[PDB]
Amino acid sequence: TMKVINDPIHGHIELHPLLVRIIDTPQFQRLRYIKQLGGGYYVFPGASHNRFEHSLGVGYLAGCLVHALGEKQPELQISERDVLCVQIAGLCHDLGHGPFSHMFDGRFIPLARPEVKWTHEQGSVMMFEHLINSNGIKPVMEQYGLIPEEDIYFIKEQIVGPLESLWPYKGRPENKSFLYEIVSNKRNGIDVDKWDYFARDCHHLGIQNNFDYKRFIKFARVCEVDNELRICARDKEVGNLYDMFHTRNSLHRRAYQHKVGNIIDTMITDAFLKADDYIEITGAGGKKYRISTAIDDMEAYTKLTDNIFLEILYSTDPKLKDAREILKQIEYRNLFKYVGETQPTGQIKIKREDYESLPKEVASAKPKVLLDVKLKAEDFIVDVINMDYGMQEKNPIDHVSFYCKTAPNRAIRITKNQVSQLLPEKFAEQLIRVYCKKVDRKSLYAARQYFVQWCADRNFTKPQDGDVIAPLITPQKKEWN
Amino acid sequence: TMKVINDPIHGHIELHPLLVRIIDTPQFQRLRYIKQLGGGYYVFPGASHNRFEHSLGVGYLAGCLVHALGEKQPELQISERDVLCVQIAGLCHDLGHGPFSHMFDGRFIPLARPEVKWTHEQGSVMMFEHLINSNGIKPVMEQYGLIPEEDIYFIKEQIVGPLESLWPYKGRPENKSFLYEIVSNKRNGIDVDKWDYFARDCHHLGIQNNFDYKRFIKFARVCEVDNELRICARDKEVGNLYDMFHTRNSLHRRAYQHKVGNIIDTMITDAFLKADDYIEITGAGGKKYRISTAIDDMEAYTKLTDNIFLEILYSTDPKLKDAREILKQIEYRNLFKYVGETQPTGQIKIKREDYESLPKEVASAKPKVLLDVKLKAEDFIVDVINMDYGMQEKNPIDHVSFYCKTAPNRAIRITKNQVSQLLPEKFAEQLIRVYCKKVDRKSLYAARQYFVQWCADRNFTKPQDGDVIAPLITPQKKEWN
Amino acid sequence: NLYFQGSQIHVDTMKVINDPIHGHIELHPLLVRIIDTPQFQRLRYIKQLGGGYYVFPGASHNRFEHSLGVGYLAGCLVHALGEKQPELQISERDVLCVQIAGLCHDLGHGPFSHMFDGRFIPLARPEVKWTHEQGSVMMFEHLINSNGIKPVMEQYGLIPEEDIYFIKEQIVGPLESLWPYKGRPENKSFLYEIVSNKRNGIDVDKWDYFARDCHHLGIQNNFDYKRFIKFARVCEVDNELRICARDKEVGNLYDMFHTRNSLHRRAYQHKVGNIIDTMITDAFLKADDYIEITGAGGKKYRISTAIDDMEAYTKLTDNIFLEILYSTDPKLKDAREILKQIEYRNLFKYVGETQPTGQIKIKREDYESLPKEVASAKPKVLLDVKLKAEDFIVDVINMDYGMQEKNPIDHVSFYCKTAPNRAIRITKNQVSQLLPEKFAEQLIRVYCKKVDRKSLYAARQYFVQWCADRNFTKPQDGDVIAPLITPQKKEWN
Amino acid sequence: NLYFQGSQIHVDTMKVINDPIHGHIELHPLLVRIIDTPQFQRLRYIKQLGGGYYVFPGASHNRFEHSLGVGYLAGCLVHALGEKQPELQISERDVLCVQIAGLCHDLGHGPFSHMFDGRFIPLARPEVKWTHEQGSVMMFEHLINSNGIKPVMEQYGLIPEEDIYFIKEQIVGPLESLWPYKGRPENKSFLYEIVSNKRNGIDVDKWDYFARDCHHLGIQNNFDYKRFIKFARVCEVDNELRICARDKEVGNLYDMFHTRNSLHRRAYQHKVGNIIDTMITDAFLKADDYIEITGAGGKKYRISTAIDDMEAYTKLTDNIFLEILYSTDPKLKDAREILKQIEYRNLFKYVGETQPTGQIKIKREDYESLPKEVASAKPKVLLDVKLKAEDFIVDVINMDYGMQEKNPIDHVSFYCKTAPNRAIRITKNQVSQLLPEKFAEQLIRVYCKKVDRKSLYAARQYFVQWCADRNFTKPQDGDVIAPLITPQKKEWN
Ligand SMILES: Nc1ccn([C@H]2C[C@H](O)[C@@H](COP(=O)(O)OP(=O)(O)OP(=O)(O)O)O2)c(=O)n1
Ligand SMILES: Nc1ccn([C@H]2C[C@H](O)[C@@H](COP(=O)(O)OP(=O)(O)OP(=O)(O)O)O2)c(=O)n1
Ligand SMILES: Nc1ccn([C@H]2C[C@H](O)[C@@H](COP(=O)(O)OP(=O)(O)OP(=O)(O)O)O2)c(=O)n1
Ligand SMILES: [Mg+2]
Ligand SMILES: [Mg+2]
Ligand SMILES: [Mg+2]
Ligand SMILES: [Mg+2]
Repeated sequence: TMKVINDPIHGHIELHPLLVRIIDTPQFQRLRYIKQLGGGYYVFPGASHNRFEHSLGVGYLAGCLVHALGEKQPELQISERDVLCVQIAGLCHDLGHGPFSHMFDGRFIPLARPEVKWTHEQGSVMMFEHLINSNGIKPVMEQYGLIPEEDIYFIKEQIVGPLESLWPYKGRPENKSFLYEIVSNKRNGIDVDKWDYFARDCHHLGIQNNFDYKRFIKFARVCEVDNELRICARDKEVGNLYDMFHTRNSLHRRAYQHKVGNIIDTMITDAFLKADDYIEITGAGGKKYRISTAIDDMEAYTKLTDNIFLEILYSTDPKLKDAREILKQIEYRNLFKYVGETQPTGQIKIKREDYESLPKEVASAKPKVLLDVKLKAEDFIVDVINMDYGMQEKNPIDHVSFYCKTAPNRAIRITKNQVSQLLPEKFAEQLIRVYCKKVDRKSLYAARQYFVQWCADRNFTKPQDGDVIAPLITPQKKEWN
Repeated sequence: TMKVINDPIHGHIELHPLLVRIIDTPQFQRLRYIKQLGGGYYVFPGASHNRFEHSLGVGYLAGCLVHALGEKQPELQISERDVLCVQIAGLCHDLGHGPFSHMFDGRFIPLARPEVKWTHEQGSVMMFEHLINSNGIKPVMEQYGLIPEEDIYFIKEQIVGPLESLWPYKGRPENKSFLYEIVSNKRNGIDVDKWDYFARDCHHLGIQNNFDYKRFIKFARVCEVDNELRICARDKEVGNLYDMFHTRNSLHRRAYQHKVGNIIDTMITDAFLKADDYIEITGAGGKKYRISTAIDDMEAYTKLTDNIFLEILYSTDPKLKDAREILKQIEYRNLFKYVGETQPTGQIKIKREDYESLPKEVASAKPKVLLDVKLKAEDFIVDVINMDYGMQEKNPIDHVSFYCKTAPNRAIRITKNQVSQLLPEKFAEQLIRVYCKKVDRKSLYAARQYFVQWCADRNFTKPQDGDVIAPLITPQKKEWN
Repeated sequence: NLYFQGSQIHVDTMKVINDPIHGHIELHPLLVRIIDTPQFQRLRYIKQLGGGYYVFPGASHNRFEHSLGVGYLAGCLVHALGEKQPELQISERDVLCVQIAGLCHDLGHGPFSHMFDGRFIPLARPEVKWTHEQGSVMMFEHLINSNGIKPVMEQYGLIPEEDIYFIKEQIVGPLESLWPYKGRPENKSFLYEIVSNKRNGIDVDKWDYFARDCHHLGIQNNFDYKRFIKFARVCEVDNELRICARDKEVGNLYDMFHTRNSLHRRAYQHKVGNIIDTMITDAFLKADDYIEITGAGGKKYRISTAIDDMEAYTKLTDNIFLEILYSTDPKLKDAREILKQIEYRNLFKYVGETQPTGQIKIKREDYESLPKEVASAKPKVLLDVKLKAEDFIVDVINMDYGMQEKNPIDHVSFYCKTAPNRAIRITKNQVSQLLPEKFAEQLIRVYCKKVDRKSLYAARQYFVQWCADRNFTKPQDGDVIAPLITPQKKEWN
Repeated sequence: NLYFQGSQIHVDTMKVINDPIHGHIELHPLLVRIIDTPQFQRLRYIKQLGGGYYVFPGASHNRFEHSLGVGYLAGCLVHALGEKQPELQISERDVLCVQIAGLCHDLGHGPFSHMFDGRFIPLARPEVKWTHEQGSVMMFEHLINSNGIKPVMEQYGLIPEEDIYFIKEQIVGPLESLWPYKGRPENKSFLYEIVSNKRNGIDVDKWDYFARDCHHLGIQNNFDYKRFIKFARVCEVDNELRICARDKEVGNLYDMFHTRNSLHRRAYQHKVGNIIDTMITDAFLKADDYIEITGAGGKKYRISTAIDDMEAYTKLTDNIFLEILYSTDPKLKDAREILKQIEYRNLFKYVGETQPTGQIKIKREDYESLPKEVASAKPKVLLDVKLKAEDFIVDVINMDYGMQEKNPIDHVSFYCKTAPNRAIRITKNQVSQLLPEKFAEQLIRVYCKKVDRKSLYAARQYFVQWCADRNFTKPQDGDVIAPLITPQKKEWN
């Protein structure tokens, strides 16, 4: 039997029994113990929500979109099989997230295991495979009209993109291309994943969402673009699409890259790094794994959630003392201190290979200020944050197809010039934040002098509080006045 | 006694008895019969709200802001007298609006009376004067600690700006400069008027508001800028301020300049123009006025509201037949037809003196298309819409002062470069919309050919549906491909 | 231009409209056709809550947008039932007919909605028995005939004669005189329960106004209609196919009627809103001889007679208030003066409220006599003023769960998880002991038309004395407003 | 750096925090100091609604954010009263003390909130009498002492010994044994009514959870606390200064308790949520001998004994669920296995619900005997299975208006517009006949631990037979789940 579930965002949702079967497994239920916004909860007290409820919402919206397209255009031949496969991909897209979500694959794994290249999406494919195999899902799929081998493949492609390096997909053909655009849209980033998190994150954060996904659904059609049937938006809705990406950027700005939230994520990561040699997680065949190696074994990874934070915090093992001590500083709210923020000026980009060298640069600045303290490279954190419209330097709207009232089956393109002169001139930028691990008044004052001097030396933008935090430094640069 | 009133936007609000006294007059109650968004209601069925409830909200928020500043900074010496005067200005700012709000001073009066230069704000001063004088308000003001002559002057200045063409204000001195920034902020447009309408219009329209005025209040301080005490925002809130103006622009884009809403406003205006010789409104000393002359007599103007639409619609006078007939076409939904939209390309600006000449230009275009119909100048409407951040070409954030965490009493400035490269490169633009009054299939097809040809001739932007609506025209211009 | 299975694909793009309550709604072209008429557009000029706007400044909404929402929800419910139970053979014809009934249910409302058929017409024309629902049938008939709707109906698969009849029945109930309906048979009985549910009052009309009124009033709605839809099925009850709720949702259904009663209490029977409605009605009564409204064939009608001619009635909206307010005719001076007192907020003064005590009911035939009773009371208090019958207004308000003395849940059928096609009944005792023991009551409000402090003080003494004489309940503020009166009644102490 | 009247201006910028319910809240530095401790931060790891999250996927919220909201609202109410009535001489010291009590009221909650002191401790330690409120006092004492709070209190004008006492009294009620309080006198009685109102249950704790729980659950709140604040005054009642509501707000107060009862009904006593709480408790019981928690001086405690040591208790949160779930110790296998059944959604099965009929009350001393009664029933039905006492769970749920059998509105004082300083009482009969006639009741839920279809079918027969034998109410689905049983009882027909 279908179940009805009440979600605060979407209201009363129906879950097909096959979905219920997938949901009621250790692999899916695991997402109840992983916070959507990671350390954000320690800044936004409403942000208590977990990946579980987001995944349900994504599964639901994926079904909503596919159904709506099918009802409007029978000629697409969307089957209930297709609907289920998209719902399942929606449900399972986040299965590979680790403790504190983006903290894990964004901060911890790069530091704990530089030799690997890991993403939560790859994790999701592996965990999905593990969910299917450990819980006897294949016969249940068959029972509801799915073809497991083809459809499992299709689901994985929806999650992670083409699985092999020309129509690059095997699970569905070009005439159902639009099905790959629903859960995770690699072409332009317009997908139901965003739609759920905009609404859900806003509801919990206490920030109001200004994007209307239901309007989008109503104005969506499928049209022939090249040899594919693709989702197209109504032409006059282009402004709303630009606003959609604007909203994503505002949420990143206000909430997801919050300067304190990020420093909490940083501190948690430092603690995990201190604990990683001492915490054991039992995986397949009794083998032991670490926090950093649990990603190599889905049975161990199943048991790796936000609970690791509390295992550390409540530990008595002397070997965990350093890790424990960092988490206690989180609790006492003795956090690393924000120094400032700046950006590059020209066409200038900071390369990732250079990130590690930045704290030394800041330490090596020579502010012409008499200081009671001298600071070292290790005292500074330099966070380089890429802010963009989801496709690096590119305008996603250049990869959207539209239709017009007078010819609803004909796909067209719209350029930036055809829309508005008040839109962004660029679609990517970098923010550079600097923090100091020395928290006393005198270290902080010194840190600000080094930071502003560094901005001056590098021809970066003048920090907003520059004249206040470093009055002796800002005059030297008259690009700044 | 104070009254408590329940407003869906702000909840339970307290009204001081002096405010109640002002509210319970014919001059204020009049605002119950004027729609906030004018013709917008005929496109957005939730937009039934009137100026009355908006004015209450503006009065309330003005008090909220002033109170908050005063509680935080006693050194400002904000009195309850000051609070009342700002509330009253907030309440009374909209008293000068006419039938269908912006339709009246935006479309009707310019056409009905080209020789005058009229604004609703000027109207508000005159109506406020009339409210005070007709209802014995001055003694009531005295009773509550106001000084009528000075304070009435102060209120009018808050509404319309400096009354004489150096500190240009008389009602309050430089040390209370911040009081002029509350209701109608002529310096940068950050005021409580916007805050109420964002929230209220969104609530009724079915579009969600993404600006948080309460956060703004919490981060607001008053600091010395030159010799004035001015409102300053916290430095890191600059992004949110840019978003505030972004929200205003989105609302104008989606709702207030809706292409059909505007055409309904246009049609209502045409009807008023047809009726203007025949409708009589009795003013002071029994004198008769017209719709177009009621602005010269506050007693007549008091009786000029949205009711004029229904007076016309329900009239039987043969002399009102033409006017009545236009309104009936609104009811039957036989509206003028949208042809398209375009913009200028270069540094190019369309001057207001040239607006009237544009329909002739469109009619004089020579599309190389065989047409079954020929159209004249009078068949086209050309609407030129200025979209901007409230200060023409200027960036309002260049006229905002900020403070920093480390020095909260020190005002500073922040440039666009110091914020983000993803922000608008320009702050003003023009939209050009064209409509046709001939509604049959063949006229509309012809109208599109003339329109796109005109865009090509003028080097305007390619209409979004250009290739669809005029496939024979778009190839000639290879700036377009 | 495109083909599938060898046949040209036709793209029929529906109109989309954005409603703040229901979001983006699609309107079938037949609905659009009905909507874009003078008869329907008229509802833009009639406030949903009448005088309520003069108390709740958010309540600016008109009947127009409510009607759209009811039309939309009616379609939603019918669709959902049909999707879950194909065996019902709900057709798109049935869906359209229910949507149209939903849209058109309110066509007969007059100026300020319930003020008109609730207060004005009973006073202006005692000999007639008029209801807005009857008005809606007449206006619907007029809308159809004046706008050439019948061919358009045919074009979309409707059978005009049968279906027009069916729509009218949905609006007003059985039109005659055993299955009492002609538009649809017993196997589609559930279709009559969607727009206006005469059996138990569970319908989409309530669902829209709960959500819409709450949105505008600034009171939060606590009923969830979407949950209800999800738990609704059609089951055989007697020889009819009727809508049934899931058994465990019974608590929520009780709560639904609780919500309706709270909204009536807080908002629709607000003591000041009602007095504004009363004053507007008085003004209309003073204007009724002098205002002319042109109807069919140039005939003149009055405010009170416009209900006899749909062409005149089409032009009778909230505008009549402003026509009066802005008039210069000396003969309208009395009417005008009343409306000006509204603007200056010189309203009749609330005196108090009481209720009957026993199984005691105040009969409607006795309402008119109540102000004299109050005036004839003899309070043992030294007063500066003596008040007459004409100085008092006595408003008797029936508050109930929509079916007089009856529990609506006794007329609801339910189904159980284990046997979803079997209808059952649930009694009050099977649910909760914390529920109401009665389902109807009367509130008696008294007001005074003399507004000075002395008259008001006197009015309170007469009022509380009257409550004592009649063995009514002690007013909540009795000891404060009339300390010398309340001791005489020891049932009160 | 700046001066006014010749004295340097000091700028003390408060911390601002954004809460989705209350928006942007300012936190006094003393509050911040209390918040940023292990004892307070602990509340981040305890779900407000316990097992409710496993039914309502939005209910992910923890006690931490609720506590912040209660602290905030307590300050709001006290401030508002003081602004309107300076004569009360509410000081900023009083305000801080009430805020702190608000913040700290929930410090004593254990894993899954009401599951812990409601289900687990009674079962794990029958000899003790434990409440979360007592826990809160102990944890508050521990928070103060471990974090050097007393000097910080002094720094902001508090008198630690008196004020700490006062805070504890606000949390748990009178600490001893006539004015029963020591922290504040009778003229500040109203201060004890803010956080936890022992007299009638109208407090800010409810106001926060109504709004917060509704936000997360996906059920809309219909109570308006801000309206209440606007209509609240302090008046002399006996020799105390007490909070009084405006008279005409009585209906809204009844509605407030109606809302609380609906939330309990829909969400907090959800039949599946409760069974999840039951299963989690069973798992804790099987784990209790094997889990060690280190407390003061290295001493070891168990889940059931951690309440005896605040240092251990600090480390007892919802984490214990995952410790069990992820354990490999063979001795934890039984506990682990129960939690895995939760994950696989192999829950105990709901059988049905009934209530007592007369003035009949089931006594708590008899609860334990009920499963045997059910098992001893003799249904005249042919069954494949026989069930034992241990196969049944019988949950007896007390539903009431917060004061057992009593009407809380009988313990509320009101004021009237004309005499705002005079307290009065309003009886139920003075309000409405549509209100509850009783204010407390018992719901009896039965579940079966045997989950196969045959056992479930059998369980329903035993259950309905038991209801018949005990003259309980007929289950709502009785005729469907047990058609052969319901005819024997003609009180049911
Ligand atoms: N009055 C109620 C009852 C439940 N819920 C929520 C909790 C769940 O997210 C969803 C489904 O709850 P049900 O109680 O309807 O589901 P069950 O599975 O308990 O009922 P059954 O199995 O008997 O259908 O609705 C709700 O919002 N309001
Ligand atoms: N339960 C209620 C009652 C009223 N209102 C609204 C309508 C008004 O906008 C505001 C004030 O209503 P009151 O009924 O409190 O005001 P009155 O002026 O009628 O009461 P009184 O003069 O007796 O104080 O609150 C409300 O939201 N909820
Ligand atoms: N950005 C927008 C634009 C419009 N609307 C609302 C107003 C109407 O209630 C509904 C439909 O508006 P459209 O602008 O889509 O409809 P038109 O009829 O103007 O467009 P067209 O005829 O070109 O499809 O949506 C909205 O909510 N948001
Ligand atoms: Mg269930
Ligand atoms: Mg009043
Ligand atoms: Mg259109
Ligand atoms: Mg900070």
